[PDB]
Amino acid sequence: MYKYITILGAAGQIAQKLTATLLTYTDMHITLYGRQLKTRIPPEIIDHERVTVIEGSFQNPGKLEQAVTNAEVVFVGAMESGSDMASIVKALSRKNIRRVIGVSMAGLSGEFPVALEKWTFDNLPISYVQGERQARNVLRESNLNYTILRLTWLYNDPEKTDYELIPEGAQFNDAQVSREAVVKAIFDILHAADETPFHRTSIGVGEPGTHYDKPSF
Ligand SMILES: [Cl-]
Ligand SMILES: [Cl-]
Repeated sequence: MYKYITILGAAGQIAQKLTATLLTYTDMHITLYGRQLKTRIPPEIIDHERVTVIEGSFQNPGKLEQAVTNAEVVFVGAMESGSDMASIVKALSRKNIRRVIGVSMAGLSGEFPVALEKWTFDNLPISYVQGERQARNVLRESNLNYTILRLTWLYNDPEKTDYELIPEGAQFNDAQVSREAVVKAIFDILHAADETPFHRTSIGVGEPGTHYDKPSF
């Protein structure tokens, strides 16, 4: 049971959907951190008593530390940069924050089958992939109680909420997953009475039955 969550990268699509879900279905107090949030996130999200908005970048240690002070859990919406992750890990360290859920990309560990892997890496900038590797590495090298969610290709569909969790090392065959399904998985992890399965683990999140060579239309 967590009451106070800080969402880093709060303007991202999954982060905004998570925020709405937490406001609608929990009594959690939410702190949103990111650039220009009061302008980038809509009113139905930030105009709630249980929402606190703090504007700043990951290169703003003062504001970042403010945002995570007394957080019981921290959600990192984007693990795109080694430097940014190091700043995040340092801020958490200084504020004695232990629990972190972060979103990364599936495929970095060679877990996709051949066709899906080739399509994936021909459709992402190299710099994006490299930054994701570095961010992952920084978090894994920390002493945080982290859960990394390795997401396959994202799309939006309110009717598609099914997910499965793919353990580290297992072949990851799902070519897509909806952002709504990922949000349900995050919600479910936040509500896990026994956190053991998520303690310093890296878990794939995919839509069951999407064993394709590339994501669908
Ligand atoms: Cl953001
Ligand atoms: Cl997203």
